[PDB]
Amino acid sequence: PQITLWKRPLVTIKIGGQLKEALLDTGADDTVIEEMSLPGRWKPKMIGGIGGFIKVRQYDQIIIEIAGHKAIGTVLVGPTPVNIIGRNLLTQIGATLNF
Amino acid sequence: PQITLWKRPLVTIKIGGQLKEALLDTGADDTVIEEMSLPGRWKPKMIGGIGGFIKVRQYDQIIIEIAGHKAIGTVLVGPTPVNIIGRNLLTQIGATLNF
Ligand SMILES: COc1ccc(S(=O)(=O)N(CC(C)C)C[C@@H](O)[C@H](Cc2ccccc2)NC(=O)O[C@@H]2C[C@@H]3OCCO[C@@H]3C2)cc1
Ligand SMILES: [Cl-]
Ligand SMILES: [Cl-]
Ligand SMILES: [Cl-]
Ligand code: NA
Repeated sequence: PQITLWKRPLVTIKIGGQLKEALLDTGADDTVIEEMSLPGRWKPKMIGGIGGFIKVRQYDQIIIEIAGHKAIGTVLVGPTPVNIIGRNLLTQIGATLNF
Repeated sequence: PQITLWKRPLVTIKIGGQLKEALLDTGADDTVIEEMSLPGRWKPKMIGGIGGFIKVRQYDQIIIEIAGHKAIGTVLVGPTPVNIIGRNLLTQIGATLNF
């Protein structure tokens, strides 16, 4: 697809068998999802957004579908105003910015 | 251009007579620039992201040159850790996300 930016670039994701809405976010290095259950072990991570630093749970090698494209990679779980798909998974689905 | 997302999508901008580096950020509704003076009227605003909210100054009808492309719109000025070109100006340069 070619997504213009007049509205938020929201897509459906599937993680853990559940559909969720998430924002395609080229300004995010990392993918950050609201509190949910994921399998396996997690590791700690501190991330700095516009308002300051927060602790999140880092889950590696998580299966996630993004707008119908399959990805397997790192998901951070923690308090975010919206689910954001960052460059670690945007690269897996082949996304680029174009103008 | 076609910009890869293997790295942060940073470009040079010109704003208020100043050259700056900024992130092309599809996850940002608005454009947010680190503290600087701009001419004209402003009003206070609060904007929120990971880590919470910051207070910014909202300047309307500001021209910015983005990777050589002129656009006009609202610019928010405040203690952001990174300069962000948000959707309000990305639309004006015809930016799309493609996959
Ligand atoms: C109303 O307009 C705005 C504009 C921008 C924001 S934002 O900067 O908070 N942001 C909105 C998102 C969270 C819905 C844009 C987003 O692209 C920021 C943009 C950004 C980038 C870097 C620092 C601050 C903000 N990225 C971000 O938070 O990324 C997180 C993942 C990882 O990325 C590298 C930095 O560390 C983390 C944070 C909020 C409101
Ligand atoms: Cl990853
Ligand atoms: Cl605007
Ligand atoms: Cl258009
Ligand atoms: Na103005």
